[PDB]
Amino acid sequence: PEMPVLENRAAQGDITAPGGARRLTGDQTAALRDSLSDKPAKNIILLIGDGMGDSEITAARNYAEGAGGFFKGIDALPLTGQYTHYALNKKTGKPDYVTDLAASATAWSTGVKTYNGALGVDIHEKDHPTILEMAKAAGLATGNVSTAELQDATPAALVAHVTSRKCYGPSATSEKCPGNALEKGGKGSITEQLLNARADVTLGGGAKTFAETATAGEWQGKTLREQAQARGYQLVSDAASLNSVTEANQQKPLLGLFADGNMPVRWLGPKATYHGNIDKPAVTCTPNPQRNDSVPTLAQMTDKAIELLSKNEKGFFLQVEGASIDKQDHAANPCGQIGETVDLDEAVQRALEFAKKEGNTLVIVTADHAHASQIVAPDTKAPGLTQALNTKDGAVMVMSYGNSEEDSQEHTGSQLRIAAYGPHAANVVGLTDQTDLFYTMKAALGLKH
Amino acid sequence: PEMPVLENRAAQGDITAPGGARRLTGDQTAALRDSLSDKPAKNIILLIGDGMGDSEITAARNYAEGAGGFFKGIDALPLTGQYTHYALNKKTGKPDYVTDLAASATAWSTGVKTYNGALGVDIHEKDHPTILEMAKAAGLATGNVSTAELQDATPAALVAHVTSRKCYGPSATSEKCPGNALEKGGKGSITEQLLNARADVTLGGGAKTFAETATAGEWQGKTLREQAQARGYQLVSDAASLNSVTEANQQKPLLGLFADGNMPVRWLGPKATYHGNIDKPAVTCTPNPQRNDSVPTLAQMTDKAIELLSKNEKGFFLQVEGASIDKQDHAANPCGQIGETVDLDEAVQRALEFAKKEGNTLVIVTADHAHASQIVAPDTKAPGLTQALNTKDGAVMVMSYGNSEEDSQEHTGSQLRIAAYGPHAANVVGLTDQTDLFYTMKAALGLK
Amino acid sequence: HATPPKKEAD
Repeated sequence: PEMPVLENRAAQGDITAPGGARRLTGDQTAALRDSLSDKPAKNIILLIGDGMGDSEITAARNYAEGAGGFFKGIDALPLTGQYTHYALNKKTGKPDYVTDLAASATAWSTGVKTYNGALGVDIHEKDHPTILEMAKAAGLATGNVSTAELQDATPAALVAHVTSRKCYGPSATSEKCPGNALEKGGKGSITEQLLNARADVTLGGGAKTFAETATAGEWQGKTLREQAQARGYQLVSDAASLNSVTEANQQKPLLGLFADGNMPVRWLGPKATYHGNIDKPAVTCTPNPQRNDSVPTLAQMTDKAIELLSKNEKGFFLQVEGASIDKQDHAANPCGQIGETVDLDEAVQRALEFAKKEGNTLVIVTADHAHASQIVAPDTKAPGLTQALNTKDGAVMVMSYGNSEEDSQEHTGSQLRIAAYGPHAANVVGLTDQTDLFYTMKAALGLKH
Repeated sequence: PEMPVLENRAAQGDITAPGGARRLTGDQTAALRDSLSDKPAKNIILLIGDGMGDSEITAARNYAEGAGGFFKGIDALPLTGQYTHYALNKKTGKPDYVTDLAASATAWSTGVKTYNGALGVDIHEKDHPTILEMAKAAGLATGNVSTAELQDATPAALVAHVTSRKCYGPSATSEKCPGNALEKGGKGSITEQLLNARADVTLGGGAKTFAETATAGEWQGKTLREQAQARGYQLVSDAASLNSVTEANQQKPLLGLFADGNMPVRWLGPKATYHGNIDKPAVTCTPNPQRNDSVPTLAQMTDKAIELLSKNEKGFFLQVEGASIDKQDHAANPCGQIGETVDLDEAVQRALEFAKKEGNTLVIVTADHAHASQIVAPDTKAPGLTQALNTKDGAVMVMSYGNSEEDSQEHTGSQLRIAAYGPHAANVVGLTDQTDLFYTMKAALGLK
Repeated sequence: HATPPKKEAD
């Protein structure tokens, strides 16, 4: 009884004919039962993709795979459900309906709600252990991967506790997170804490901050990058360097800094503009020249991370975030957005191809918090920022953003999609809360409070 | 053994404390197994909630139940999934990634994609049988319930085949669906075909078109209301008339027309405006006084339909649609939008309560498309109509629709939520296509 | 073809 991954859920035939748009070929009751198991999970790979949301996934599928297409990774997970992600108003303790990335990231990495901007702490600014720190204490190997800056919310919540997500390094931390500032008896800036966390594998962008020098501590005067080398980390900065790595562990932990800020986006296209669906011409994305074989893809980093963490016989925890997007140059950029979903699907495939043959790995895919992207009718009415796109079907698809150019896309409070595979996958089905994911991973891995 | 339906998934404790906001009190594997059965389905109840996508459900939960609240109906189904609803370009046969109600409704009711506007026909304007006609051809009882006009796309797709959803009655069919017009040899307008379909139970709004007279045929010259009467229908106009009905079958089919147009909305409230969230006071929704005891509610019509249709040993198929909303008076109306989701939740509860104790019923709850309305931060900076609302949590929630007032809310093409309970409910889990729903229902009931 | 249409009119 091996747990199946959906082999092919694309339209089975001629979509203009009866049943041609069907994605199923028969009853699924058997498929589902075989997808359920409460046996303990040896490892967990949590894939987080900004825009792994229902609207972004449909747009990307329509674009790269066609309406009747099928993401061999993203659409392949058998168990799906929805999860709420509201935050708490620091003052009143009451709910704040639209959460930012940090409150959201704190929720699944620690199991506790918090205020927006807060990273690894609650509304009382009190630290709470993250999922990675806990796997650490149980002897499991840990991996933290993102195509964004490693200091950014997502990868940061697993290893940092600060009263504000902006507290990247010393300076910023000293002026915006006084209490966390090292020179003040705090645990330090996000990068400093990231370095104290010492995960076995950390791959991402944001080399900029590591160029900062500490203001206090036994590593005062030297760059965080230097501090990293002094503390035993394996410093890698490109595809070749990373491929040369043979081991990653506490004695020789790996730290891959591949970009100054966010890693390079897969596809280029113009920003969406007002009335761009009629005003401008249908767009077809183009390969981003800044993306070469010297820069590892979200997929390769995932692949290499699994290889290195899979050595630990106890098992490992791994988190992969596809968010090479920025703000606003990438921005209200359809192509940058879709290419990311595409990068994501590859990384998810690697994750699934691996968990399929190991049989004790829980793969969980989810989508950040909610955004304003939408697929709209290709006639006059847009509005907001829109753009017509040429799809794989040889038909144009229109998309609108609804935030303002000279303004970054807004966040929404709409519940989001989550899917899983492997032991305990069931726990994401139906309606759950973002904080439930924490208790789900903690329980699946058998981690103790 | 028995298939359960989530009893309570509200934030379990103090949302300020670790694990306080959890909705799960323990592992769910066992629960999911218990939810999976390939046993035959005697009945099916399909609840459709207009534009009720994830954003809509979340907003209504935040407002009426609190962010950590729980819909004992809508959030109560164990099996969940996401389905695609794209239409086809009529000329090319290529996808047209924003469907309309007509094409969407045609997809789940017949299993074939088609063009926006089409009802019960493919892109070649060729007819295709509906899950409802098939159910009748197998001796199952049939029910078509909706709080909208019975001529609107959703309920019509089950009993009519026209080249345009606009073709409500004779007048409109004569000009927009000439090949369908009765006087041209066609099968007639949507209302005329509804009277031919002859479902055992048909309840809703849309009595206006029934004032029209047929231009040809056996009942030429008399109102469509008079026709229904002459053909043995039990015409009912209000709650009192509906309740007095003891049976509904092919000899005495039930037709309930409860409003000229759509049925009354549940809640009232001012509409969203430019800078409403800061320039207008925070809103608290008020009950629609027009909600008489004499006008059945979505939930009561569901109950009555179940009572009447359950008396058939072979089984039954029933479709319930909660979309009393209109265009644009109700419109960009959060208050009216929210109360609509509560209406559906009540209907879904009745359906689940019935299905649980009967044990052979497949209840499917879904929407037709998502609305671009969204829950945004109190300090939104984005362009559009907004309104602040006082939720059950004692906190405010802001809403914004990306449409032009003096313009109705647009569709989107985002795949959307579908949930199921009971035999064959598994077939809605994961990614599926809207047409798969036709096949899932067809297989569950075993129709040929 | 209504949702809402253009034309469907006069």
